[PDB]
Amino acid sequence: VDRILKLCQDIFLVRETRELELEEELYAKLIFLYRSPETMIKWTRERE
Amino acid sequence: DKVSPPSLGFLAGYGIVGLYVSIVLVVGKFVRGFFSEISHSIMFEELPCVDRILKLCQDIFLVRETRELELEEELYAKLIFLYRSPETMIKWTRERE
Amino acid sequence: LVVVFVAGATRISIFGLGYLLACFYLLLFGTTLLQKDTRAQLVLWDCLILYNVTVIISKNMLSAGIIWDSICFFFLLLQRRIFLSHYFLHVSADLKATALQASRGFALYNAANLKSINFHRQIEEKSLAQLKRQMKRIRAKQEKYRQSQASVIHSGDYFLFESDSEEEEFLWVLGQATVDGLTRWLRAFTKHHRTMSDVLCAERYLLTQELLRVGEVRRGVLDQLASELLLDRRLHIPELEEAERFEAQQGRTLRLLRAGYQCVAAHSELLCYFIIILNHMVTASAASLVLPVLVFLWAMLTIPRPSKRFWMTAIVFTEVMVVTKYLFTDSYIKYDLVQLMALFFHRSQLLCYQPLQRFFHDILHTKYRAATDVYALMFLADIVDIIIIIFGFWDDQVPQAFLFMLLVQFGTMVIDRALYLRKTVLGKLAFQVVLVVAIHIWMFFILPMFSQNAVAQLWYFVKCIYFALSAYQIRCGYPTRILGNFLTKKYNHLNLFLFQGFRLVPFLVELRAVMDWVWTDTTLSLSNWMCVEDIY
Amino acid sequence: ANIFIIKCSRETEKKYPQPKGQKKKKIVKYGMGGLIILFLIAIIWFPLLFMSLIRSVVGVVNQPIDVTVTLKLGGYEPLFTMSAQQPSIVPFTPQAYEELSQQFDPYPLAMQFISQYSPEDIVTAQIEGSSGALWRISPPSRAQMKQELYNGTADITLRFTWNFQRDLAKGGTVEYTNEKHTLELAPNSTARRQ
Amino acid sequence: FMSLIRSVVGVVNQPIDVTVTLKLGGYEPLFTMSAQQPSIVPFTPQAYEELSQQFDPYPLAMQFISQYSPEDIVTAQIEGSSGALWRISPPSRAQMK
Repeated sequence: VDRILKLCQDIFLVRETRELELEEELYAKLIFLYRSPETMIKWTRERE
Repeated sequence: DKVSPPSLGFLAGYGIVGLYVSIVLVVGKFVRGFFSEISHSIMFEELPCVDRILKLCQDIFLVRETRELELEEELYAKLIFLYRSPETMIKWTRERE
Repeated sequence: LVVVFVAGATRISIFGLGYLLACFYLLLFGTTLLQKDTRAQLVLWDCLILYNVTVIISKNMLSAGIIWDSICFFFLLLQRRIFLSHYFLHVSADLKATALQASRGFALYNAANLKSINFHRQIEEKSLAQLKRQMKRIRAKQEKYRQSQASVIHSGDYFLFESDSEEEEFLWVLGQATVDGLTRWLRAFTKHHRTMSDVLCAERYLLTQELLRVGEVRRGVLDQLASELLLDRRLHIPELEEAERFEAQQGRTLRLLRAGYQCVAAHSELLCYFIIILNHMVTASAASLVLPVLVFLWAMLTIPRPSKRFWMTAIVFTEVMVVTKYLFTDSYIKYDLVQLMALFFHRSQLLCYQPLQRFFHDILHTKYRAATDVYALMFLADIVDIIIIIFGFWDDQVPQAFLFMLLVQFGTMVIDRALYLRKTVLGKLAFQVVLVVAIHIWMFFILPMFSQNAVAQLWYFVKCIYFALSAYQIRCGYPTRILGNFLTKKYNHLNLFLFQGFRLVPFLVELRAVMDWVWTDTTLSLSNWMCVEDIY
Repeated sequence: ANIFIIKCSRETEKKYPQPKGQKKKKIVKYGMGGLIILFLIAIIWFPLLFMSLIRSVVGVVNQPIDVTVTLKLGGYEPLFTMSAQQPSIVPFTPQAYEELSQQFDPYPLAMQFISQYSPEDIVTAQIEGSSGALWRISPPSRAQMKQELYNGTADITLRFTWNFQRDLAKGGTVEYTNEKHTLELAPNSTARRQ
Repeated sequence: FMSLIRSVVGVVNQPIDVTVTLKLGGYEPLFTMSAQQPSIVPFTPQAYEELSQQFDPYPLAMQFISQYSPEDIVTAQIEGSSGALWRISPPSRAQMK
């Protein structure tokens, strides 16, 4: 889940820095990621 | 010794707080029903543009009123297939310019 | 001194008043009394034993029950024998040494807190650089994606999802073990005062050994191994190594209680506040109500060190209170004397020293603090508070005031959370100064029989803890990264169990995410906030 | 109906487009968040109000409007009886509270018992020494009780029976409270000779 | 099952016992008597017409009389003479005298 958890920690960070448009464009990336199940498997692998 | 006017207490000191904690617990696991479980149904909940589904549903109502039944059950066929596959919702719910 | 006071206590005030004056004089000048000369020590001790053998025969002139007078008399003769003796002379030279070395220890404490302040300044600079790097990288990626986009929330596309890892990365051994772990924990708590005591003790020993004939230089001892450090690179006195080996030999519980005494000698102030609260907690209606308000006000607000003159006023007030309670008891006087003797213990162990409200109010806003934030302990103490109040329902007047108190408590908790989230400090100070006097005025109407009083006083004590932690937060003052999960910092299985616990208590997840969506600066909806914090 | 809700929430967007990244909804946050927090706090708290506001049934005092006392020696006939009412009953004054503080000094259980009740929970009934009637009894039964008290070589019981009755609109689901008390007299004893 | 528990209208309470006493002074109850349904007359509609008649110009009395059922008012009779004597201590008779 690391590539989602990084996105959410950055959503908290920009939420604390007040750069609002990257709040709502990381929220945009999150909503799109969850909405399409197929792009979750292309995005939640592991590395080696 | 003074006389209680109604003596309606109806229970002992121990074994009544149980009812209150049951009530709070049930209301709680009601109110976490839809305020902390809206994750699975995000896809259906949010669509940027719905016009190509809403036209399909208004036509389903129309053919439902004209009695041409086989286009009722083949627009219902198109609807069920559209909902079943999430991927074809993103290929179908864009906007135009 | 304590035995004399208790001899003055347990009997009727026919002549015992004089011994309160003794604890007025004796404890005030005790260090100086030891530091004067044998001639005047024996003069004043002879005066005191003369007044004792006066008052015994005076209590024979009424026309067994004098036991406290007899024991104190025995103690005075024993101390007089001590004070004659030529063995104590070098212990007196020890105390002469403790008169000299105070300013070096003051400068050492100054250097240690300067080291703390610049370690927290360096931590804050590193963390600000890290956060700036994060925002730089995020903005550069979002500019890249709008760049290859052009070649408002509901606009995402698959090309946002490139694999960009490019940028990121049998029982007695158990008993001995448990008591050795407990004394290791106490050593870990004591370590810094232990080191300070050790270095000062070594310096004192060296000075005293040198002080066989004369003593005239201070910087000449500062180089008998440069000005302002904390280093230890010097000689080795075999007497000190021998004492360290002797203490090292002990390994049983004696070391446990030794480290316990070193702990209660290190903090010293905490048990003063503890007993200042504990005297009010038991059988104190309105007498010790005017003292504790200003303990919070003066002590915990100005600077980390308690105010220069708060201690003197506190001790004089305690003595005045004990003397006033003589309109003519058993436990009351015993708790006021233990409070007094704790105050004088802390004053001796300290050994260092409308147009002015705005001055310290401004110094509260000069931003020299280490910026340590501990909200989770306020909120944990208030949750334990509400558990205690609600379980306290296990004549028929105190439940209505417990339940109005319950509602005010809920409101206060919500307001404190809101205050914590806008990063404001002055509002937290106003909330402090209102709530302390509100709860102390509420400490009238508990009683206009035993269980109710005990649970109400436990409630009072735990919100005294809450006020103390609130003043700690006023002192340290809101580090500029307060928005994170309180229980999430490291992914341990204990942490997972505690998080799944925290989402089990009713009405505590949705309240957190609603107060966060209302008071935090965000541009989403309420549902959007809920979705984000549940995905999280 | 869900696509209709979404389409309506899109069309109420299109008539009032919002600027990107800003307009952080200052008042509506306080509005909806205060509504939510007070709703949840009320759901938490009001259960102990309609839990508590049913327990305010402390009570009221029960001044006995009727006092009856009878001495019944033997089974032949009740010898003494009498009753009295609030005219011959004195509800206690705080002077009698100070008296009960005085009159029971060295007994701590009695001290706590006397200090337990209210001032107006103890009364003092008076009883006329003489009878209000005669000892109306069958002369056969009078002769039988006479011969029992003279020479009936067995024991004899006397029931002293106090009794009270309170009022009813004050509450209380029992009204005629009492208890007997027994004394035993020997065959040809001293009180038997009296 | 909200309503069919509320069908508890009531029934009439004809008093089977009537007792009346005149007690002058604390010395002795002078007059007493009781009676039962043999000496009680449950009212007849003739007494309903009488209560319609006997309380003409008082509207509160009119509504009070028209409130109850016919069979909710009775008329007890009492013997003028005593059923016993004034059995009393001659000391108490002298004191009341």
